[PDB]
Amino acid sequence: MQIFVKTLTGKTITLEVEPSDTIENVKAKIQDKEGIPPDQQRLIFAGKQLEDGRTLSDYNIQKESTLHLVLRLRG
Amino acid sequence: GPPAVVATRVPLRRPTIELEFDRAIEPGSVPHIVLRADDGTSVAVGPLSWLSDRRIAFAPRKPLKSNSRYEIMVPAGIRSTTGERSTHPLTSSFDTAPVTPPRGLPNLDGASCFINTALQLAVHSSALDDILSNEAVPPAVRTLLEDYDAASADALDAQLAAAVAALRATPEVPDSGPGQTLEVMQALRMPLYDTSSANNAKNNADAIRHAPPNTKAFFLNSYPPLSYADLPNHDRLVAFDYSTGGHYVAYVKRDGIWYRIDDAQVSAVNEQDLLALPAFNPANGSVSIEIAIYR
Ligand code: NA
Repeated sequence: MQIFVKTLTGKTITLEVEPSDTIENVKAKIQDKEGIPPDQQRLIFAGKQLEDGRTLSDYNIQKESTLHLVLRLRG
Repeated sequence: GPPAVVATRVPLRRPTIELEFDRAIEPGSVPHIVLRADDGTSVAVGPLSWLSDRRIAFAPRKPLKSNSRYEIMVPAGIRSTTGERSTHPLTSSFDTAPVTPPRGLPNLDGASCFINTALQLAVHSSALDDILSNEAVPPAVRTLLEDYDAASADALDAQLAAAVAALRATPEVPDSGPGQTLEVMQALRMPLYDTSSANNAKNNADAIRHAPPNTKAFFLNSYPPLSYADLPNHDRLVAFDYSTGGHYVAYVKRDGIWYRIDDAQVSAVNEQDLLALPAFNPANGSVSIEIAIYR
């Protein structure tokens, strides 16, 4: 299924995922596309931070859902 | 009229407090003034010195907590010499936090702004004394936080180098290079309320507003990211971190004045400057404010 990840730079990332994908898996796909390490990513659905050992299904993320990506760059 | 408090003076952990009443007081009618912490805990006071027939000075029997608000409470039943009795307690409030400007913490190793910023927030927090007595926090960090205001330039810089090394040797903090302020807070064992974990909110601001009473430190891990204007309860806000995504500074408040501290550089800043701060950097997508400290 297809999900959309919207960033605060105003980019939409389209991902091909499955309901059983872990959050860590989704961050890995973002890392592949965008070169952002997982530990500098926060993913959000319906106001909630997605946690690394849960699945998309755990949060009721379904086809065509939109997530937000907030970066946490090191300083 | 019944007695009223018309002045309060705190001229430390065991301050002398002066209260002045509108009229002479029957001295026998004020035996158990207390100071109350935000959770209702009462600290008794020692003898009352009668500076005049209507002005008293006293000190708490036990040391008060750092960076904490206390209510001075004069129970109902205080009586004027003219005979009128109060039917409700008389109260006044103060804070134990210092009023001198805060100090810079130089970027000694070149990649420590996240550590310096977190230490600035911790040293302004109501949790400070809990950090200072926490044996899981490295001793060098506790040493630095305990004498931040008093240390000489040389002592502060030595203590800061020792604290940074001790933090870098913890599992939470990177052994070298840049980091995130949360990592340092985890090493300091500072309890944070994660806004995302709120059972009664789906965004950052509402999570803070509807948190359990007396929650003092927040980690802003919901959405959208907050600007300064969006932080609730500005009257009680005393510190927050500010990242550009690549660098951190601290904003800390003492005596009603906000300071921006960029490593060694301390500047006094205006409310207008805080109101102009964005919630995130639109150029890189990185969040501005993740830690908010309230008194
Ligand atoms: Na480390």
